[PDB]
Amino acid sequence: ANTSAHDFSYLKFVYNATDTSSEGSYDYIVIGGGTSGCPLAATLSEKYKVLLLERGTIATEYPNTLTADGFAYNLQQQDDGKTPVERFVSEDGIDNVRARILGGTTIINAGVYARANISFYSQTGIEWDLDLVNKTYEWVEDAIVVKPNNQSWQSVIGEGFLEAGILPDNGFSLDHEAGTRLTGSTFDNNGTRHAADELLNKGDPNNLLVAVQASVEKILFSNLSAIGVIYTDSDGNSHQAFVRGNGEVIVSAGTIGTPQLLLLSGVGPESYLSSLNITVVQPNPYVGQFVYDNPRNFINILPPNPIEASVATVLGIRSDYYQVSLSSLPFSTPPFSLFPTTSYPLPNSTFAHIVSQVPGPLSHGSVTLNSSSDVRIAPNIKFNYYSNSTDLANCVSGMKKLGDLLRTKALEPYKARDVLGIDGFNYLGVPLPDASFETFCLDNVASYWHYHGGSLVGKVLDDSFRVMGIKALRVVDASTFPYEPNSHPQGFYLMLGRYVGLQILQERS
Ligand SMILES: Cc1cc2nc3c(=O)[nH]c(=O)nc-3n(C[C@H](O)[C@H](O)[C@H](O)COP(=O)(O)OP(=O)(O)OC[C@H]3O[C@@H](n4cnc5c(N)ncnc54)[C@H](O)[C@@H]3O)c2cc1C
Ligand SMILES: *[C@@H]1O[C@H](CO)[C@@H](O[C@@H]2O[C@H](CO)[C@@H](O)[C@H](O)[C@H]2NC(C)=O)[C@H](O)[C@H]1NC(C)=O
Ligand SMILES: *[C@@H]1O[C@H](CO)[C@@H](O[C@@H]2O[C@H](CO)[C@@H](O)[C@H](O)[C@H]2NC(C)=O)[C@H](O)[C@H]1NC(C)=O
Ligand SMILES: *[C@@H]1O[C@H](CO)[C@@H](O)[C@H](O)[C@H]1NC(C)=O
Ligand SMILES: *[C@@H]1O[C@H](CO)[C@@H](O)[C@H](O)[C@H]1NC(C)=O
Ligand SMILES: *[C@@H]1O[C@H](CO)[C@@H](O)[C@H](O)[C@H]1NC(C)=O
Ligand SMILES: OCc1ccccc1
Repeated sequence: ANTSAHDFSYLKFVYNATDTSSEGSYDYIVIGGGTSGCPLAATLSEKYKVLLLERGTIATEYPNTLTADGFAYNLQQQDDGKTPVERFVSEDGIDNVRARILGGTTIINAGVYARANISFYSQTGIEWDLDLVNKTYEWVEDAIVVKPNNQSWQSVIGEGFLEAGILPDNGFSLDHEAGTRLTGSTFDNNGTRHAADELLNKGDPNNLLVAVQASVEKILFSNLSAIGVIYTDSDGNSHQAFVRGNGEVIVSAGTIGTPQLLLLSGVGPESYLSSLNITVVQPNPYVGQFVYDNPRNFINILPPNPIEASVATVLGIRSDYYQVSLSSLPFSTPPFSLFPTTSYPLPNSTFAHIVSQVPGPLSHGSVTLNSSSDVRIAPNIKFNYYSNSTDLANCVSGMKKLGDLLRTKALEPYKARDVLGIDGFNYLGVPLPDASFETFCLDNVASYWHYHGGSLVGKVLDDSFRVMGIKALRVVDASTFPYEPNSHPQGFYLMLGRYVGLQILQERS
């Protein structure tokens, strides 16, 4: 793609759920207009009538989502129930965020684009059409992805990774490969955000109807088949929508949304649903189970001279750790989730946020219901950070190479004092301390935001993403896989939306 404004042509078929029919009928119903939901609804609309339902509002109502400068603002903003960012604290005690807006998480993310690790396709066991996967990537890339310009700090970090030994230089590539590279960005060179909601423009306007502020409460069932959905609007009125012959309901509500909805619909572990007075429709002990979040571990350096704020574009990739940095302006209001707690020091000037990601992870928790009736009340979530010791070992290696990174001649001009050690840097929060690095990771863990699981392929779904037992029901979002496709997963899930959509249209033909 090239540099342009955010395309809002799709708004002609966007309605508030208050202005939709009491009893609707469509060929396909997609729940959650997010990273996978938006391309899925658009792909299916090329031949059949599609309803896309979204609990959040349209992005124009919150303009700071549409720029690179306003990334922190959305996290800084108070969660009133209507805002595009929803705040939650996991049972682990770590602050986190999720999207509540048309376009989904792509509207509020750091904008880093990357294609999946090629080994991911083979290790899943699913028989992927590799040629179609690549064409789908190109389809996403020609719409919302650009080659980023040179950024002073990002180029410093890129030069630092190579000096630290993360080899080789891959140059500009979208592929998740070992070494250092400039990757793709969904922020354009003009600073305009380009997200999943723009892929709705690529679907047929006569077939697709998008309903914002549509709080999907329950999936309806009748051999067991999914017949439709119940969703409530701004006014509180219940609506019903149903699928036609050979049509399907697909759940794209996310890692948190999808398992919560499935459990509310009576699809989950038997004894658990019975303990909540929910009529069990389909027993499956894996709904809400196996929920993962990759650990973020970080250091903040405060350079003596001001540095230009930048979007994350240059990645340092190894098998056991994924590394990147983001330079930011200072703030008096803390951006929620960026740091694990609100009890955290505020930056006095422009700072560099330098992070490392643990692959997997092998540590897992669950999504469980807090309310047995209301979908608007957020479910309980636990990740069990570093419950597995291999994840802690992978952090140790990552902190060591971040240590190596600070020792580079590339990052040398950003030291406050001209001293041999890395204490020459000024730090916001906790600096780098073999047993000493274990404690640093356990105490100063943040969420990388790349959480996945809850409705796994091979546990809840088959190899074609259909929920086991139930006919005419599928799940396409981040809840589907137990491990990461790459360091930054949006690119995979944007592709996955169209991919499954194209597979469904193949079946019908
Ligand atoms: C702050 C942040 C920064 C990130 N940075 C990057 C990055 O730089 N690069 C990258 O590749 N990835 C990044 N990620 C991770 C990545 O964006 C997500 O893992 C991914 O987009 C999840 O997509 P999804 O489709 O599964 O869920 P979403 O995109 O969230 O889609 C789900 C949609 O369903 C809606 N919904 C939920 N329940 C219901 C319901 N009952 N009825 C109707 N609608 C419902 C939600 O409001 C949401 O809009 C970031 C994530 C966060 C939070
Ligand atoms: C360059 O950046 C600016 C700001 O991101 C864009 O200005 C927006 O333009 C649309 C109409 O095209 C308006 O609805 C918005 O209100 C503008 N935003 C702001 C913050 O002023 C501009 O479109 C971008 N241009 C290109 C070619 O990418
Ligand atoms: C911004 O805040 C940091 C917070 O610590 C200050 O960094 C310290 O600076 C002194 C020298 O003035 C060092 O002896 C300390 O070791 C630094 N602390 C850490 C944790 O690294 C920094 O000085 C502040 N900025 C300004 C301009 O005063
Ligand atoms: C798919 O894309 C990757 C790079 O993204 C390339 O190396 C590979 O050869 C492609 N495969 C096919 C089957 O087109
Ligand atoms: C890609 O995935 C494989 C497992 O399928 C893993 O061993 C490898 O480390 C990954 N590559 C990178 C560069 O992370
Ligand atoms: C970590 O996960 C692996 C999965 O292969 C498993 O063998 C082991 O039980 C876990 N280890 C710990 C220490 O929890
Ligand atoms: O993934 C890039 C990133 C990491 C941490 C904070 C902001 C952006």
